[PDB]
Amino acid sequence: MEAPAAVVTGAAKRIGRAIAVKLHQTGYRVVIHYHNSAEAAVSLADELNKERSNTAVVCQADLTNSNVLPASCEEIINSCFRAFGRCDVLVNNASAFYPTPLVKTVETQVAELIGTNAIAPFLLTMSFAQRQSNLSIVNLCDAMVDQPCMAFSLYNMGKHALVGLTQSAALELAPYGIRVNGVAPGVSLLPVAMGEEEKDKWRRKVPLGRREASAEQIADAVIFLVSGSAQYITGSIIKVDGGLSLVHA
Amino acid sequence: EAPAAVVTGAAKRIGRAIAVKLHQTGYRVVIHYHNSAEAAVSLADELNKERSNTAVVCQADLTNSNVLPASCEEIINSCFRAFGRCDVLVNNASAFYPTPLVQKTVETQVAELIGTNAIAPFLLTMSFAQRQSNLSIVNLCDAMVDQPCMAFSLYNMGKHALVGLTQSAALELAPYGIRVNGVAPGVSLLPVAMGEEEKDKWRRKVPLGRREASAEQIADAVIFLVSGSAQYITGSIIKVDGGLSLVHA
Amino acid sequence: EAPAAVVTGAAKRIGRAIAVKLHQTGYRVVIHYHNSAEAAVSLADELNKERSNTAVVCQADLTNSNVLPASCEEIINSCFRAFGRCDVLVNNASAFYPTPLVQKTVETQVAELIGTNAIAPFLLTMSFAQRQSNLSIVNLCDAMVDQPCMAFSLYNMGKHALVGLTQSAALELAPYGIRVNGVAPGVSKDKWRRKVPLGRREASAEQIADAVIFLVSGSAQYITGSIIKVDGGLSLVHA
Amino acid sequence: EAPAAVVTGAAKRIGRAIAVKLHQTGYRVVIHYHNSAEAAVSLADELNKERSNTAVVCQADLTNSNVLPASCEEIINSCFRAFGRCDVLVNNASAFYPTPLVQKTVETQVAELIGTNAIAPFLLTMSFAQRQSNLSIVNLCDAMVDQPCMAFSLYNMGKHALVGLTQSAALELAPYGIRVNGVAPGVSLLPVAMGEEEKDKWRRKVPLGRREASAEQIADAVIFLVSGSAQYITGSIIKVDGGLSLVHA
Ligand SMILES: NC(=O)c1ccc[n+]([C@@H]2O[C@H](COP(=O)([O-])OP(=O)(O)OC[C@H]3O[C@@H](n4cnc5c(N)ncnc54)[C@H](OP(=O)(O)O)[C@@H]3O)[C@@H](O)[C@H]2O)c1
Ligand SMILES: NC(=O)c1ccc[n+]([C@@H]2O[C@H](COP(=O)([O-])OP(=O)(O)OC[C@H]3O[C@@H](n4cnc5c(N)ncnc54)[C@H](OP(=O)(O)O)[C@@H]3O)[C@@H](O)[C@H]2O)c1
Ligand SMILES: NC(=O)c1ccc[n+]([C@@H]2O[C@H](COP(=O)([O-])OP(=O)(O)OC[C@H]3O[C@@H](n4cnc5c(N)ncnc54)[C@H](OP(=O)(O)O)[C@@H]3O)[C@@H](O)[C@H]2O)c1
Ligand SMILES: NC(=O)c1ccc[n+]([C@@H]2O[C@H](COP(=O)([O-])OP(=O)(O)OC[C@H]3O[C@@H](n4cnc5c(N)ncnc54)[C@H](OP(=O)(O)O)[C@@H]3O)[C@@H](O)[C@H]2O)c1
Ligand SMILES: Nc1nc(N)c2c(n1)[nH]c1ccc(O)cc12
Ligand SMILES: Nc1nc(N)c2c(n1)[nH]c1ccc(O)cc12
Ligand SMILES: Nc1nc(N)c2c(n1)[nH]c1ccc(O)cc12
Ligand SMILES: Nc1nc(N)c2c(n1)[nH]c1ccc(O)cc12
Repeated sequence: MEAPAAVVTGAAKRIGRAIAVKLHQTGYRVVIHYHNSAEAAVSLADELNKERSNTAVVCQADLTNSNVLPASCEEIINSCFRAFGRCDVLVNNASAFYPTPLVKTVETQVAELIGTNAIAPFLLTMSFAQRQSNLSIVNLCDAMVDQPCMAFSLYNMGKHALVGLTQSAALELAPYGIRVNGVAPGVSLLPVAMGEEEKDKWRRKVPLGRREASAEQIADAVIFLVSGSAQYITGSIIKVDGGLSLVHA
Repeated sequence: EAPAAVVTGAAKRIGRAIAVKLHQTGYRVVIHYHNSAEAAVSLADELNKERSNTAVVCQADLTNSNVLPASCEEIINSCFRAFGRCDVLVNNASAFYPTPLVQKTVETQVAELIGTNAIAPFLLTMSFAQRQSNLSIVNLCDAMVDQPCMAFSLYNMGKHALVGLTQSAALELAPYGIRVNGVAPGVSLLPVAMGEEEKDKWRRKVPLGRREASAEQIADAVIFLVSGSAQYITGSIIKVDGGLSLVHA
Repeated sequence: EAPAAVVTGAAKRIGRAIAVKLHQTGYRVVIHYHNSAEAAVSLADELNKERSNTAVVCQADLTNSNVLPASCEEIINSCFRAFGRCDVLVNNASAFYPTPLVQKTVETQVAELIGTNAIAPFLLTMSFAQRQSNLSIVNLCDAMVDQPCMAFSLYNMGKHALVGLTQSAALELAPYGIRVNGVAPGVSKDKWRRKVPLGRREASAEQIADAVIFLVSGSAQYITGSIIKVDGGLSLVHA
Repeated sequence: EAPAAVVTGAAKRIGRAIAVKLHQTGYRVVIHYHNSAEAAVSLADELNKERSNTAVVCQADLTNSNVLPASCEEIINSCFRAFGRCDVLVNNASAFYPTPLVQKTVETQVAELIGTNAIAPFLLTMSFAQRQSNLSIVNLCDAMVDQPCMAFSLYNMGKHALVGLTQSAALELAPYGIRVNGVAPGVSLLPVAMGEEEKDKWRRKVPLGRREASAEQIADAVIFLVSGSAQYITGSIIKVDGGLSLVHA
């Protein structure tokens, strides 16, 4: 009852998994939210519960925008209170990412890219605050939102909307002692299936070490922002990009 | 011979001033409106009295829905039907009201605030580009996006998403010769519902003249960005705020 | 009658295009120069042939030193002595060269880069404001200030300082009806041209000058503390 | 062997807090000071009583002059003379006073405000890099540089120049494995000269707790940036402002 509890969206794999593991290692009980990756979510929960019993549960939800998304987001937050009796930390990590050229239906693309990257964060933030000591929300942003990838307008719109949520929610929730911050990766984990020749093109752009961030390096910034060492920090977005965003064309 | 412009939410206030000033510059205009049919028709009558066959109205709800892409395609189609071309799109229409995080359905609020401020601009941008010189798009942004109104999360999210669209569409549409820029008012025409005491509180905050922007002052920056004097400007957002965004708390 | 403008570094390139376009708009102009006397006088001769006694030149070193305040007071005073008024100040003069962090003295580089790009604009702003119907200052900024050229630390510091001055001066001078804004060129090598999204159009000094003309016009009377990027979209392009 | 840090302006207030927290983390420290000799020596004595031979003082004026490069080289050299290495540089020393545009010589004000806030950090960064594992530089910026205090032009110019240095130095020193970041306080320790009524005016503006940052809160963000938990972070500026910069006029 004395261990704090965290919800991490899109926690089965990659960066969300690293966040969930590092929160667990810091002493949090975790809700591992997932959409399609059930086997991976359950494997992570079983690993964490082997390390300390009754410290991890999974929660499935589609975070695409729809008439039912508010209820789904309320139920993710409720899953943390039902398992652990509290919810101290929300990490909005789940995200759709694919091109939408201006030149799936376009409204499905809107629902997926704006829903996962912005509306679901907003509704999870409402539900988190309504249900409420070091409370905080961390949003996974994008260091490159001002130099965006060609043909990613909806993704980019969603990530800019998430900056606006981070700022608006930081201002409105400060009186409740809820801090709201972001972590903005540059290039972190690349797709397994991406050719090494294409991965290397991206790695060579990064000033600091000519490599992508590990998931753990992203998670380290999340751990800092939820810690007692960040008690005066709200409305801040920490770039974890190895200097990538400083590199001109 | 005369270029043509679409102005969304053009029946009243800033959109009306933009439509008038484009018309005075030589443009044929589509006056888009949602509810303000009498004002839209009155404006078209006034512009047509000055030069015949230079203004038409087009009704559309720009709330997000599965038919919003068709409504946006229809607005651009209405410009081609009336005038045989579409040179300028001004994304001005916008919903604005509070959406507190702590306590219309929330999904209707998402649809209205994110639809009008961000998704409709995106879909109008797609339709504008697909249907294609001095081609340009001007998005009406908000100079106060980083110092937002308490309890305006969804509005602020939509205006941040509009910044993202302005940048992403500038990058992607540059090869087609379409420039995409923004105009960011601070306090301009104050809400019709606001009491006089509250209006004077906001006026006194503005360094340059202790007054709100006129609609015509906002329209002047739109006129610059669509002109031949801006043909190397794309992805830029011009604040028209009298210095308000420079004022600390 | 006619308003008057000071343009620093006005003998060549962007300053010259700004001076010509202000003159064409109906301003009388002070053409400031440091080393380019022949070019400054050639420009003044071209403008005075169009309208008599509407252009003068003014020599000043804008390197920071013990005398830079007096030099900046003289540039503003030159406008008031020639024309009886000073409505517009365009801070265009700039030094540009690399200053690597790892291996002219470095303090000479500070005096040139920080002096010309930031301190002279500050002192000219003070002198302009102290001597005071559509009054404004336009600072020539840099669209790539947040994605800087490798080994250009002092240049980049000076251009960031000039953003700070634009904002601080906009705030402090708004009560005097003086607007303060910036224009931020991108590129004004074929390598650089190929990266520009609007690169089908040639970058020109006239395009920068067009943004300056907008900002000093009545069409910008509510605009202060704004920096207009004129970069063809270059600052949007990722590495 | 213990790493070593230089902290400028470290005799009192935030610089002392940074020196203390670096010492508690296991660094040997150079306590730079200008006028505060008694406070600097009293701090070095306290740190040396905790662990012998872990703190020294170094006096220097960081006003700009033709000698400033030699002074900055000497500060870095004092860390190597004492400790055999120099792992961290914290640029904290800063002059802060108004310089009204409309009415010390102005050139003295330039030398002090631009010297301490920008040129000395630049020259110390050059000396730090030239003299060269987890190497990093942390610059103390200002969260309110875009909403500045009235009549502080030179101070604001100096802090904007420091942001430029942070980004330029991050790009250029990344290949040498030197990270360069910033910490941007909003309101922390209020000026000693300020009356309680004026201090309370500022405190009431801060969303998160209606109070200024403690010196330790600022030092916490510095400790994070120099730590292994920030190995991929360079060119980032962490606001530590309690949401103050999000508050509109
Ligand atoms: N990787 C990078 O280089 C990078 C760069 C910049 C920003 N970021 C940001 O960092 C965060 C993590 O990145 P990442 O690469 O680890 O993410 P990712 O692998 O692309 O996606 C994370 C998870 O999001 C969940 N998700 C996707 N669509 C969803 C939906 N409709 N409903 C619910 N959940 C859904 C998925 O869960 P299931 O697998 O369970 O279906 C997926 O595993 C994201 O916010 C991303 O934008 C990453
Ligand atoms: N006024 C300011 O101080 C200020 C400040 C910052 C930014 N801005 C921006 O500048 C632009 C103009 O501002 P304004 O105050 O003139 O705007 P406004 O009066 O609030 O709204 C403009 C028009 O938007 C239309 N609109 C609202 N909901 C809509 C929907 N669901 N579908 C279609 N149209 C809809 C309305 O058309 P009908 O009347 O026909 O229904 C309305 O007349 C907006 O983008 C605004 O965000 C304004
Ligand atoms: N060119 C670009 O692509 C570009 C890009 C970004 C920003 N900008 C900005 O746009 C503005 C104009 O650019 P530009 O390329 O036309 O500038 P420029 O040719 O490099 O220099 C303009 C003038 O500055 C004056 N100047 C230089 N050092 C001086 C000193 N110590 N004292 C007095 N005057 C001095 C010179 O006048 P004299 O010849 O009389 O000695 C010079 O002709 C600058 O502020 C620049 O930073 C330009
Ligand atoms: N306090 C805040 O609320 C706040 C807000 C925003 C940003 N910051 C930034 O955070 C840092 C620490 O702030 P603070 O309030 O603790 O600073 P501070 O007390 O105003 O100044 C720190 C030290 O700077 C040194 N300094 C001043 N002029 C100098 C010179 N000419 N040569 C060498 N050193 C000089 C002084 O050393 P001596 O005492 O030995 O003479 C002084 O103790 C500063 O960079 C500041 O700009 C602070
Ligand atoms: N959800 C999600 N997944 C990703 N793989 C990226 C992403 N968001 N943003 C990215 C930006 C750059 C990149 O290389 C990858 C990503
Ligand atoms: N559609 C729309 N209408 C408004 N009246 C404002 C708006 N957007 N943004 C505003 C920001 C400030 C303000 O005083 C008013 C507004
Ligand atoms: N005074 C001055 N002169 C220049 N040529 C540039 C400059 N400032 N900034 C530049 C940025 C890019 C570039 O290609 C050129 C410049
Ligand atoms: N060197 C220095 N000392 C200070 N006391 C402040 C400062 N810089 N910046 C500040 C910004 C706000 C404030 O209340 C105080 C300060």
